[PDB]
Amino acid sequence: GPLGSERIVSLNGDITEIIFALGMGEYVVGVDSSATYPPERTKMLPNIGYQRRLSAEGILSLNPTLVIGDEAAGPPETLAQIRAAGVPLAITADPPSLDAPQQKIRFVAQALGIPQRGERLAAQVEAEIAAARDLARRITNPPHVLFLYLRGTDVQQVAGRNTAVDVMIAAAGGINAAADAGIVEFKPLSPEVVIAAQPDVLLVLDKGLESVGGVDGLLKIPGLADTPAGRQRRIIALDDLYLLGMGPRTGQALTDLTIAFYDAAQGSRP
Ligand code: HEM
Ligand code: HEM
Ligand SMILES: [Zn+2]
Ligand SMILES: [Zn+2]
Ligand SMILES: [Zn+2]
Ligand SMILES: [Zn+2]
Repeated sequence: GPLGSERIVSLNGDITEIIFALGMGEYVVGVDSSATYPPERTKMLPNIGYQRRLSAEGILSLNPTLVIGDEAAGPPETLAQIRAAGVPLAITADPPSLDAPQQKIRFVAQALGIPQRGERLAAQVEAEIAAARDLARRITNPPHVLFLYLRGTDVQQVAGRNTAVDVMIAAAGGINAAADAGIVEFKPLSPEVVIAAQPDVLLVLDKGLESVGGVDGLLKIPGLADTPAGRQRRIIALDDLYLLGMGPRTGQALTDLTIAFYDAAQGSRP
């Protein structure tokens, strides 16, 4: 008979999104800084710190019955205090792979004792990813795409291979132009990178684009105005959790990218 009441502290924005997508959001009592979806619900919840800089006291003072996160959660010394306090904790992998959404969904569903709801969500996410990949197969002339991580004019980084964004670009039928500059993971933007990449599409984050003054500011960054992207103002700005979370909205984000890439394939050059 007896029913306990679950008090979940979720350590990562993408895990939080998945708890809410499974229908269990009312049991979440604490979230990290990156947990911006669904924004109306997560803005109301106590903050336990950023996912990689978690407060042990911020988590434990919420008296959780369960703490759940994935490999981005840290530091290790905070996880260790959770264990030493005797609070149930589980952590899952989060590889840069189109299999990560399904794996994280099954992980959360099992912890919450709803494996059937989890199979239903994973099957839908996989169907949405399938549909975007089918649209991406229409691209026979794939555009060169450069992802820029921006944090004002001071910080300008490009993402190469072994990143979630690299996986998203390729599955949406685009070419990650950071390979042409040799880039693995995150590396600084440079005159040399821009010459070698000459992207057709500039892919950025919402906040990043705001932090440089919008499209007008971005194209004041040396070299960018004169790329094929810069010339046609072909800038795609997406929310960070949406583009890079590898969560339930992965198929929706792939569809937005591939639609944009298809247009660039037709219109960027000559
Ligand atoms: C692609 C993955 C990443 C995303 C989505 C991301 C996102 C963010 C966001 C949303 C902020 C706060 C808003 C702002 O800066 O205006 C931020 C700040 C920051 N990011 Fe990142 N970032 C990423 C990767 C990195 C990496 C790899 C580093 C370090 C090597 C880094 C270092 C920082 C620092 C130092 C701040 C400023 C913290 C503060 O001022 O309080 N970021 N980032
Ligand atoms: C969905 C993807 C991501 C989102 C939404 C996100 C969000 C944010 C936010 C809001 C901050 C500011 C936190 C603060 O200043 O206290 C931040 C900082 C940071 N992020 Fe991320 N992040 C993401 C992925 C990543 C990745 C992939 C890395 C590294 C590979 C990374 C490493 C960092 C680092 C080093 C900071 C500076 C804060 C610290 O050192 O504790 N993040 N992120
Ligand atoms: Zn339980
Ligand atoms: Zn994650
Ligand atoms: Zn190339
Ligand atoms: Zn859409």
